[PDB]
Order: sequence, then structure tokens, then C-alpha cells
Amino acid sequence: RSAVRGGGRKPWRQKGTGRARQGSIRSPQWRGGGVVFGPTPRSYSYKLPKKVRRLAMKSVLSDKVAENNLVAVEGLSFDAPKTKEFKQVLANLSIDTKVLVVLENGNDFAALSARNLPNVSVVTSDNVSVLDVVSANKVLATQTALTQIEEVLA
Amino acid sequence: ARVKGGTVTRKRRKKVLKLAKGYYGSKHTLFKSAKEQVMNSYYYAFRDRRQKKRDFRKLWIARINAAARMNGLSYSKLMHGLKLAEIDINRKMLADLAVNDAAAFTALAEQAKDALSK
RNA sequence: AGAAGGGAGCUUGACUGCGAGACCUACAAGUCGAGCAGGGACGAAAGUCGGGCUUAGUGAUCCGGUGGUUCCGCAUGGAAG
RNA sequence: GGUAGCGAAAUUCCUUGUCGGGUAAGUUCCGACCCGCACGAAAGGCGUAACGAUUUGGGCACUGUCUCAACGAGAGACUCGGUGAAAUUUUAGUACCUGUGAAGAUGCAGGUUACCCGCGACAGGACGGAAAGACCCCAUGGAGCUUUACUGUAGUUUGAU
RNA sequence: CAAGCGACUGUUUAUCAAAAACACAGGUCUCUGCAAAAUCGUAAGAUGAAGUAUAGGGGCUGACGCCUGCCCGGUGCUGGA
RNA sequence: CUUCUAGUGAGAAAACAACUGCCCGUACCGUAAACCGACACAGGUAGUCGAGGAGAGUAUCCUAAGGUGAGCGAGCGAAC
RNA sequence: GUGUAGUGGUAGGAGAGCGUUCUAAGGGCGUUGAAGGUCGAUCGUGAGGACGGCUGGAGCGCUUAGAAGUGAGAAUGCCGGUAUGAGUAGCGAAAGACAGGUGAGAAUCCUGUCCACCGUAUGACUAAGGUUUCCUGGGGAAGGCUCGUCCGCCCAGGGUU
RNA sequence: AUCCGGGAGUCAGACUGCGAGUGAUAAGAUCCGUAGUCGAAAGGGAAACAGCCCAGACCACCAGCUAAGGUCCCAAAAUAU
RNA sequence: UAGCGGAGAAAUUCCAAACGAACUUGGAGAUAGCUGGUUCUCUCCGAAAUAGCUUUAGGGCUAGCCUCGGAAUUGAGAAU
RNA sequence: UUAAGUGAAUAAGGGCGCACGGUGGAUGCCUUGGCACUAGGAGCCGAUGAAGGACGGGACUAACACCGAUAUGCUUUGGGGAGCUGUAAGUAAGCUAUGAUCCAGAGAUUUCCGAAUGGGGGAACCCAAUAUCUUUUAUAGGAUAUUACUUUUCAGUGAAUACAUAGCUGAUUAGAGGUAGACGCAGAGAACUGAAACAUCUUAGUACCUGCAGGAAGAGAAAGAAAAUUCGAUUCCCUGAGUAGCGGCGAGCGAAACGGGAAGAGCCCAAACCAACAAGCUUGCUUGUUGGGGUUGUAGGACUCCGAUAUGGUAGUCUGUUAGUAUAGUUGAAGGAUUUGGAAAAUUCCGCUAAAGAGGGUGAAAGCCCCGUAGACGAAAUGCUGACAACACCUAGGAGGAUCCUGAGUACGGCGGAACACGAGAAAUUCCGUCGGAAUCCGCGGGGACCAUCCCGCAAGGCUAAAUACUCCCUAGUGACCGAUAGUGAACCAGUACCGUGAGGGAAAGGUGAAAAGCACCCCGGAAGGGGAGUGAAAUAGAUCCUGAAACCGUGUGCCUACAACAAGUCAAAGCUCGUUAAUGAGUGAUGGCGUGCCUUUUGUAGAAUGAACCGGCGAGUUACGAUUGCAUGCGAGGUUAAGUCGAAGAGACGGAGCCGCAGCGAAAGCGAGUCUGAAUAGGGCGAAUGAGUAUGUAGUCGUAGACCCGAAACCAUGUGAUCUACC
Repeated sequence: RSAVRGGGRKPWRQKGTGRARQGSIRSPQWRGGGVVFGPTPRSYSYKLPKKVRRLAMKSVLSDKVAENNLVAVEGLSFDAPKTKEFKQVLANLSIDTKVLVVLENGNDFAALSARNLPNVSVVTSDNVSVLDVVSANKVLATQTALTQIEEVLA
Repeated sequence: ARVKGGTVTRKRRKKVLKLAKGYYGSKHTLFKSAKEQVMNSYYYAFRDRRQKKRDFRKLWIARINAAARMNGLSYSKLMHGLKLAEIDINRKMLADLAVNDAAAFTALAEQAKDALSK
């Protein structure tokens, strides 16, 4: 009400016209008036106890291993980032469904071939989050990335 | 997040209307008065559904009156004798018999006459 | 009227710390109390006495005053408070 | 401790006071009387020529104001052609009596009257329409005004520096 | 033809009151010696006035005629030491 | 505008002839259908001129010069 | 299974559900017709849900969880459209008639004749004020309280020394 | 029934048997005690009718028994003994 | 000549149709123990109009009457 | 044939259902504009004439844009490589491979008003002076340049009054207005409201006015904080903490130090002294101006005496040299056929590419048609940011303590007011107005009245980057944000139309189809309008142009209605016409039974109490921060992070200052499973004896906030009005 470009001059008298009483052109009932209890800018974000985060990550990974979905590859290498080979890498490894790839560090020549059909998505070993694992079915990860994961996770 | 009011209301109102086909004037094209009319019709339907069962007794009773009285049995003494000779016909069947099967009705009236004669 | 009424002798319990348990009641309040300790009064003792035959004679809190006090006191010892 | 003057008055409750005049008949008017509820000398007392779209009583003249109405003219109203609003409005196939009821009913109850549709007139009723009572109370509501109500202050004055 | 009110010519609530209301000429008290009192403004500045007590402001009464009694205890004002 | 002096300070008058003269307003209505009133409104609008017969006269009655016939009508001839 | 028992209800406390928009993943439909609209004699205890016929022509369902500008018949509510009153009241003072034009069309425009109204003004000139309404030639959709070939209206050109 | 805790509405009542007050031993009056019903109660009877008499609807049926009150006709039942 | 004001031959009269104190914007979504309204559904239970105190009497607090979740002994509830 | 009795059918008009149109624009889908933010740039413009405007400029010119008498545009340097002369149809005129139009960077011209500045003024107008040059024989006419006010420097002139001082004249320096409706520093400073009234208090030093700025401002190098054991400029954030305090001790107001973090940074004067110049030359050595010397609490400096004459610095330049970047760009991978269509990107076969599967467009829905994206390259001109060059500037030890210096009407006292959480209170600390008035290192200030011992500092002179607040504007982005009654008031020629004298108030209005292919030709008609024929997949898509609901207005017809008192229905039901989501069917309805609308407020309603004319659309318990209880989850005598850093505006780890529980009683000293009161080991109040918490989600309630919405009469602060009316 106080933000609409309106005015504070009454429409007309309080009596006389027999009409109802009105205070301002701009007001909730009138067409083109302010809103009552409309949405304001807010936050929505909030954190948890520090232990349950770790319990969550552990639980997710144990669940995925519980059904033979972590496929541990020895080591991936490409001199040049040729997208086609990656497809063949999975074709040999028989992973066709929605998948997730975990890499060790800046051996980027193995990530620059992960703009595939969105069946794949790439991520290093410092950003493995909950969703980026739960949302997928199979997970590829080199042998060094496994140990690296087994470090940060204490 | 602004939820508009597209077509949540007409479904409801036009569902009310159809329940008011054939009302004696502008009580079938005014979504304010059709509703009150439907309400009162519901009240009346409920009450009278408990009267449909009243009348037919008074009706069968008058018919047993007419027919029976012709045999010299008042509409009481007939029922009394019947419930004394241990005969237990239901009024509805007695009315139907009195209207159609005069011979059988007279047979029953004879048995009753015999009954309270004791 | 076995007196709470009325005379007479001595006295100051018209005391300090209390209180099991009850009555009353929305609260805040008000009423009763056997009995323990200290220290006494009158009586030879037994015993009675924490005001007057019982029920009215009164006013939160905030603030100010007077006495006392093994309480506190902005670096410390005092003091103001 | 109210003099001169006035005195049922722009002031008198009892009150249509009492007597006289005016009218066939006068609580209003005019004259006189004092028992001034409660007149009074610059918030002036008592006379007064002229003046008043001022208030009050009585005559003459005149007349439809009246007994008591009648007739004539023009505009509206009425019929036909053209144009074309408004306030109001829960839905309505909207009778009368005596009851009954939030204590006066078109609509309830019991009776009586009543073929369907219009057109010109009247205004008893629809607690009729227009203004969310101007009378009255309340709001621990306002605003304007007074004072020897409370608290302050502009302003005027007094003393030290 | 008589009575009340008001002396008169004026003025008044645009839009429910035009009078017996206000004005009004005359009466009387009172203030003010000029940078006058008084008023507008914090002040400079202004009006009173290019005036000077036969002048200028304030209060009551309201042509004209005859008049205008008693009380200073109370409240103001002025004077007092 | 007329004069008098102080006054810088060749020799200007008048012949006649012939030339030069800047910007702004100018249509229309204007007791109205063109302005002020929401209207093509029975209201308001300052100034000049404003004729003839009688008649004191710009009063009244009919008229000159001059202008208008008004923005819904045709019938009937009741109540009110 | 089977017995026993209970099931009115305002302010109010408790519990379980229907529906709208959007986000996420999974799975789907769509020019061989989606959303939306209309009709149907269908299904569940409710809120509500399907199926088919016609219109329509580009996007929407279903499952699990999440977040809300999430549900309307009343505020003498606010905005738009349309009713009743009703073909009713009104058409804003003043005298016109005929002939002939003009034209798709005429009481309402042009022309003619007689009549009639004002004439200290309903006549002539100016100051404000208005701001192209002035003139010439075309037009008739809207304004003109009806009509209109006409206009202070619409279109085009041109006028203020 | 008691105790601890989370969440409220209510503070304008009415009439009718009974027993008392003020009133005039008047009021559909007013102010208390006690029981019911209405408020928050529909169905039957009292012609119609909140508060009187009878009785508390989860729902369906064109079955059966009774309460208050009734039995010539409107209107179901006895023109009963 | 201006609103804490102006002007008034004085009436609470006038100051752009409404003046016991002009209009317009801002504080401002002022305040209201007062009035009006507040949207989908079913199952379960279901009241009160009283006492006390109140610059209180149509408002409020606690108490009583209602509902929901737990603890514990009961034998405490009830009607004869 | 008489008589008695019974008695059907027809509609001036109306009701119900069905079927078809008309007006009106809800609803479905859609976007040409919005809203809230993120990262980065940028944070002033002006006497060289600003912001904002008036008038003009085109073949046609009413408007909007761009431009300015060089007017729909001039010059130059780079980009680009085929059409072009805006909105906007059309015609006439042309331009262009000798590289147009267009994009980007530099320049040139810029009418009139406006601080407006020669004078005047009702803004976009009028009239001047003086010099120079022009037209006509000359007069008039035309153009150019200069001419305001104040102050800061300098000359001259000057005079009541002599000397010189006002003053005047001339030259010279700087100002003067605007705003970004934001952020900052001050001067001045309210009322409604809460306290259930109201005076001290609060609302609040807020709203409004005015002055002064900056890209940031304000503060800043201890007369500090502390209280053993110390630390050493300022700002900002977490926690301390709703604590100590204040308060008609009422409603309410409410800190600071310690601790953890972000960013870091310190300098320059006065004085005492030393020299040169000038004056009184007291010729005593006083005055002054320069230049030198010196900047502090562990007291420092001067002053004397010796060493060295180095060594380290920058918060300066618009000075060069380089590197980067902002403003135009360039390059940029891979598809055919078949079935439905008017049209494929759809469907079915068979292929290909990807550092490119983000997005937008094409006749429906595209990795492979088009614009692009991932990559890779690129500047003649101009600007910024670095770096290192050069130049500018600044900075030395040790030892002595005889004498000198270390900020005056200042500190501080009385009085009266304000500022500190602190309302005079026992009131320290800080300011303002008035009066009184200190010492000089053996000295001074402070440690919350005041004194003593102790401890910590040196006022009355200046400057100072960063960490912090804001967004009119530009660039690129994002959103469990809106989708024409929403979102800005405004998606369209909007602060416009319109209303008011004036300040001021302020709307409604988007949608043809893929492409105008926007209906040639005939016919009725004055026209408008219509009927064929055509365009089109579809004209019921024909310009009122997608879909097209309801109130409201009509046409046709199956059933009923002219002896009937109807909250308008429901239960019962004859006949008449039908034939469905196929099931104890649909429509209508003679005749009988029964029956006083809906909402709110009330002891009570049909009320003759109160609201609705009807249909559609919008239109009310929410969110942030605290507190408490239930449910659930992770650890459990423990739980647990905050600010902040790296990270995609995420996750996702570090970060142990701090809070809560584990011990209570007492006002307090204190005591401790006990303690308080008391003479008491008495008794009594309160807790222990097993007794669990904490972090987060969620929901119910409460508190501060406008807190469920609408509704006054009034109050305070800047403005606008005497064209009506009142007086002059």
C-alpha cells in the first residue's frame, strides 16, 4: 500500500453520497491496489550438525557399492581430448545408463571428453557431493581417486 | 507462485445448475438463487422421505375400512379378531386383497368373525 | 452464677526464637494451634500466663526518616553510598 | 437598606387579577387601580415632532378569500409519427376477515370472495424512496469557548553581575 | 384613528431571519509632553504623522427635552512610606 | 515645451529639386450558438451612437433605417 | 469372523482427506488433434473423478517428494458488461402558409409572395476574452435534444499589407 | 475421580413447577435459591406457536408395537359397552 | 493584505459553489475496548452467560465449565 | 322427437425442455515490457555558457526519433563487401565494386531561452554603447568583437583634512546554477501514537527545512585501555547480552572493556637556538622577514664534546620505456530417404560429429538448415591499470647534564543548559553561554563524588590510503519471480488524454494467417451492408479480425395452461411425446399431501431488525528475529559452532572466541551434598539420595514489528491561493 504510486487524498466525503467509506484510491480491494502479505526476498538455506553430513556421504557410497555399481578403472589417459574414445571406453566397460565420473586432479584430458550426451557428467575428487552421487546409477572412478576420497573422508 | 483462478469455480457452479433443471422462473439461471432452491429442495426431500412411509398406512387403512365394513366388521374388530385368531397378514397385502380378491378377503373376514365370537 | 461477674495481695507473659497440622480462599491476604528451646511471673503444690467474654478500632508497593549491624565497597587503605 | 419617575409592562407565576370603553358577544387592544413572585436612573429613567418593505388593535372603500360555485382562453396531460433518461430492485403465479407471532401480516392458521390480458384516474398499504437519527446515552472519542481548575510560557517589571 | 420599539438617511447572516440587531451625530471617564502612548515584526524598519493635548488611542451610552438618588465594608486602580 | 547664462565650440537660413523613414497588433464573434456558467443554458458582461407620432422624457402604445420567425410536430378540445 | 456397544449439536479442541500453480527425478501423450468451451440417462460416503459426441489448433498430463500470491455468495466491497422502471418523463419561453426549385430521399435546405416580432434595442462601432470558428469548393460516418441535400461539424485550397 | 502439561470460548441469558424479597401477595415486571427445556433440538400433541406435555435423526425399505393425545365429516381410528 | 493569519457599519460573516478555523503534498497502512467481512470437505468430543478484583460495568486477569497428551496408585468417582 | 345426466378439442398470450443465432469479452495458450538481484566499469556537469527546453531541417511533413543556418548531416582513422535514401505504405527523383548505406574511435559546425552576465522583461522577446568592416550620393539598413556583480593582487587617480584614508578608474584571480527522490557531516527541530487517562518519560534527535562536500565521507597516531603477568593508531563484523545500569524504579530505554576475525601505515609544525636583510639604527640590542635547526614520557630537544657524512625510503611526476585490458571484429565440425500433412524439425530405416548436446529462429517439436556456442586469431585511434627506468623529495650514532624550550584568558571553579545506556542523582568523563582565574619537569592529566600510596599517560597545533554504505547510469548474466483487473501509473507515440486559476490529482487501450496472397469480375442497394465467384489447409480466420463462457435479447418446436390465492418446491400421480454412458430409463404434467427465502447480530427471526439489482474478475492470520511445548532425527555426561578464508550466488572442508547441561543455599561476605535463619547438635524453608541433555527440521502458541482486512471526526511540518468575496 505505501509503495504503490498512489495518493492519500480520500476519494470523497465520509457521508452524503450514501456510498461506502474509502480511504485511498490505492488499497487492497480496488483494482490496481497493493497486495497484503505478498512474497518478499528471503534465504531458504540452512545447515545441519557436522556429523550427519559425514554419515550421509558414507551411507550413500556404501549403498552404491552394495549393488556392484562402483566400477574402478585403473587409469584413463588421452593425449588429445578426442570425444569419441570416451564413448568407446564405456562401450568396452559396458556402462550405458546414467553415470557419474570421478577424477583425481588436473588430468584434464580425461574431463575435456565429458561433454557427451548428458548420460555422463564429470567432477573432481574434491567436489563429490550427495546429489551428484544419488542422482546417478553407475559411477566410474580411477584407482587414485578412490584413495583420495578415502583421505578427505578421514 | 501466483495461483490464478482459472477454472476452479465454473466446474462447481455449473455442477449446481444442472441440479436445478426446470425451476419456475429465474431460479435456473441465477447462480445465487439456484443454490438456495437446491438447499430447500434437499430439506424437503429428506423430510418427505420419512412421510412416504406414513401415508401408505393411512391409505391401506381406509381401504380396509371400506371393504371390511361391508361385511359387518368394523375396521377395528376385524384387526382385533385377526390378531386373536393368530393371523398376521401385513396391511399392504390386506389392502391389495380387499381391492382384488374379494372371495379371499371374505374368507378371512369369516375366520375373524368366528374368532372373536368365542 | 463450677462463673468470663464483683472485691483483695504480689507482679509485667501487653516475652525472645519458633511451629506438627488444620480453616478460609482465584490471587495478595486473614484465623486457630498442641508442643520444643531460652529466660521468668504468681502459687505450698498441682499448675495457668505470647493481652482485655468472643466477633470491628484499619492501608500493597515506590520514596523519605531514626537505632543497630561478624554484610558490600570499581588499582589498594579509607570514606560517600 | 431603592429617592424622582414608571408599574399585570418586549418584564406578572397565581392570571382570562379588578373596574371602565370598544363588539349582538373581546383571555388581544386602549383607560384607570396597586398586594412590583422578580421595574429603576449612562449594561441610563421618563415625554417626544418627523421617519419605518417594523410589531399590534379598530374604522371607510373594495372585492370569488367566503355562503357556493359556474363558464370561457392558452400550455401540460390524452391519440398518431420521430428521438429517448432517472432514483429504486432477495426470487415472486403478489385478494379479504378474525386470530397467531419479536406483542399491528400480501406470504402462517381457519374460514369468505375471486374467468385471462389491458387502458385513464386517485394515493389507504407495501413499517413506501432519497439522507449508516440532527433528539437521548456511551466512547476513560474530538474540536471551539470561559474561569479565583492544574501545569507552563510570550510580554511588562525588579535586583546582582 | 390609537399603542409598543427604534430618533432619522444607511448596514447586516452570498444560499431558510433584514429587525426592536450594528453603525450613527451628541455625552462621559481614562490614557498620552513626542524616539508620545498603541499596534505589526526577534531586529533593522514601519503605521500613529510629515500630526503635537481644541491632538491621538481605549472603554461604556446612543438625536432632542427634564434629569441622572444612597453605599468605598468586598474586588481592581492610583498614591503612601 | 519657452527662455537665460556657464559654455565645447569654419558658416548656418533659405530657396527649390529629388530621396529615407525600424519592430508588434489588424480575419471573425463580441447583451452571444464563437466570452464566464460541464450544454447550441429563460443567468452575468465595462464604453460610444441610439430615429417618428403624441408626449416633461431614453416612460408607455404603434412604427423608420435594420434584424428576426428560435432547431420536434400533426390531431382531439375529458379529469386534474 | 462373530458378538457387545455408540454415532443431534453453536463458540471451540483433535484427526484424516479433495482440489489449483510451480520445482525435482522416473515414466508418458500430442496435426492420425493438447490445453480451453458445450452436451450427455456414468462412478465414490464427501470435497470430487473418468468415458464418449461437436467446436478448437499447440502444448499437457500420471507417480513420489517439496514450496505456496491455493479454494469466495454477501464488506451500503472495487472494475467492466447488461437488465427493471419503459417505449414512460422530457424534446430548454416568442406565428407562420402556399408555389417552384434542388435532390435516392424533404414541414426542417434555396428562391418567391403575403403575413408577423423587436426597435434606448433582438440595430451600428469598439475594450477585454476566445484562438482560424472568416471565405471559396466538396461530403453526410459521429455532434445538431427529431429531420436534414444544411451547419460555428468533416475534407481541400486561401485570406489578416 | 485426582496430578502434570499444550489450546480455547465464555462474564447481555429466557420462560416455565416450586419458596421468598421490592411492587398494590398487579405486569410477558424486577432481584435471588432450586429442577427442566430453549440457547446448541430437529420428530408427535396443544388449530397456527423456542421456553408447555411426549420423545433425542449414522443410512435405506410402499414391513410390525406403543407414549402424549384421540376415535361423526374436513382427517386414521368406537356413531363402542 | 495569508491560515498560530487576514478582512469584518459585528452575523461565527467572508477568504475560488462546502470555514467554531482554507486547500494540496508528507509523518501515515496515524489511533479506534466500536461496526462490517473472512473462501474446500468428512470423522470424534463438545461448553458458557458464574465468584472475585478493576477511574470497572457491552472491556480484562485468575478461578470454575470444554478439549488433547502423559504418570500413578486405585479402589479414591456415582446411586442406592 | 322430448327429458335427465355426462362431456372431449381449439391459445389473444404465458410456462418447461430442446435446437440455432446476436450482443460481451471470461477463460486456454502467447510475448514486443517489468520486478529482485549477482560480477565488473563508472561515480559528477558547469562563464570555452551547463541540466532542461522553444523554434526549425526532408519531394511530399501531422507526430516520434536524429540533426542544427555546414540542420534526415561535414572531415579523418580502422572494421565490412552488396544493396541503399528512419519510423511507414507510394510515387518522383537518384546513390553504389573508383567500396554506398551501416558499425567503432578521434575531430569540425552547434539558432534562441535558461546562474544568464550590456540594459529591460509577462522565459524561448524588445532596446542599447564603443571600435572595426560593409550597402546607397547620403540619411536610415547589415555583420564582427567587447561592455554585469562580488574578492584577490597590482597601478593610477584621489580627498571633509596636510600628510593619507575612504571613493573612483583600469588591469588581473576565483565564485555564482544543476542532481542520483541513494549513501555522509552539521545548524535548527514537531504531533497523532504507548503509558489502556496525562504533565517528567516515550514516539525521537526520527519526519520536514537549510548549509557543506566526496566517490566515498566521518575517526585516526594515546593526558588510552588496564590492574598482573600486561597491550600500544582508526574503522567494521561475531560474542559479551537483553548482562551491569537507568527509569512517575512505571510503560520502556540499554552499553563498554577482555576474546575471535577483515585490512593494515604513519607523518608534518609552534617554541627554545643559528645566520642575512630591514626598521627603532638607545649606536642596549628590540622589532620584523626570510632561510637553517626540532618534534617527545624509558621524558625529549636545545646546549657542549667527539665520530660519519653514510645507510635506508616514499602516500610525488601527469616523464619516458615497455606488458595487459575496455571501446568495431575474424574463423569456427557433422544427413539422406520413407508415412501423415499445406507445410516436417514428427514417425520408420540407415549414417555422422562433438574441447561445439547453452540458447534463439525457420510453413508443427532439429546435436548434423540459419544465427550461434567450445575453441583459435585480431586495433590505425583513444582510455585505463601494472612493471622499471629518469627526475623529485625524506631520513644518521655515541657521551655530559650548569642554563634555556616543551601549544594562556588555555586547564579548572561557580552559575544555567545540553552530550555520554546514566532523567542531579553520592555523579566521574565530554560540550555550549556567562562570570572568576592555575603551575612549568622538585611539573602536569587520569584510574566514576573526595583524600593518601601506587600505576598509566603528556592536552589547549595540523595531515593521513584499506578493510565499511549507496546505485540515476553502461556491459554481461541469473530467478521452485508477473504474464495484460497481474508486472512500473505507463508492453501501444503516458506523466499523455482529462480535471483544478494554482501547488496538485491521472486513466482505458497487446493477439488475423506461415506469407496480404487484405476478396478481380457480376448482382441488389444513393451509401452503408449484403449474395455469388475467387485467395486460401481453415473466411463461423474479412480487418470490431486466435479460442469465444455468464447476465441480457431473439426464431422454431415436443408437453401444459382462461373457476383460479402458488417462499414457487418435494412426495404421490393419469395421460401425451420419446429412446440413453442400457438401467428398477428421458421430457412434460392434469390432480392430491406437506411446507413462512439466504447472511449477520441476538434471550428470541419469516420478520414490519440488517446487506445483496444481475453475471464475470480481483479482494483477509503472512514473513524476519526471539521464547516455549509436542513429534522426529544424530551423538550422550556431553552437545555444539559463529564471524571469517578457498569454493559455481552451490557443499564443504577449515575456524573452539562463545552458549547450554553436569550443584546447590544465602541479599552478601561465604559454605558445599549441603546451606540459610537462629543462643542452639532444636525445629522449619530450600535442594541430594538413578532421575540427561544438546543441535537441527517440523508444527501449535506467544513477543517486537502496520501483524487478519476495510473504516473516521481530528493533530503536526513545508508549500499553493484575494481573477469570487471582505477592507484599502
